[PDB]
Amino acid sequence: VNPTVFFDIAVDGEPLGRVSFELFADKVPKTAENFRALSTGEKGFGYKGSCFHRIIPGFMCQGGDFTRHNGTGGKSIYGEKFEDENFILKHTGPGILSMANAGPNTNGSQFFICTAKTEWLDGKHVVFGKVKEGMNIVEAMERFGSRNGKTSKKITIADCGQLE
Repeated sequence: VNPTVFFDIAVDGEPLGRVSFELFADKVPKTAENFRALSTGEKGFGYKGSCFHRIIPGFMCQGGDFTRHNGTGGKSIYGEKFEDENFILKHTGPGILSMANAGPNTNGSQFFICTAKTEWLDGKHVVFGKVKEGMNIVEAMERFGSRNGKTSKKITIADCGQLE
C-alpha cells in the first residue's frame, strides 16, 4: 500500500546486507515518490552504484549524492531542488528516513537514516519513511564512519529497487 524499496549495501565491494524502507506516500506523497523513483532508477538516473558519503556514529548515515559523491550534488526527479512538502512527521528514533538539505526548500536527492532520536531536526528536515527490515545492517554501516562524518571504507548501494 505504502511502497517498500530496498538497498543492498556493499562495503569496499564486499556484500554487507539488505535494508528495506517503508515510504510514507500517504503522508508525504511528493517526497516519497522522488525517493521511490530514484531507487528504481526509472527516470534514467538514481541511487544504484552511489555511496554513503557521511556517517556519524550515534547520529545518522547520509547518502544520495549520485553526481559528485561527496555531499555537493544530487538532483530530484522534479529538478535541482523542490520545496519542503510538510513537517507532519518527526524524528522519533532510530530507523527514520529524512531528507538532507541546504536550507529551506532545497530538497534534492540526499537523505539520511537516523540511528538515534534526533528531535532537534524536527521542522528543518522532511521525514518520509522508515527502515522496515535490516536496521542491523544500518548499525553495521554506522561502524565505518567517524565524528567528522568521513568513512573508513567505501559504503555503496550495490543494488536497489522496489519490493512493494
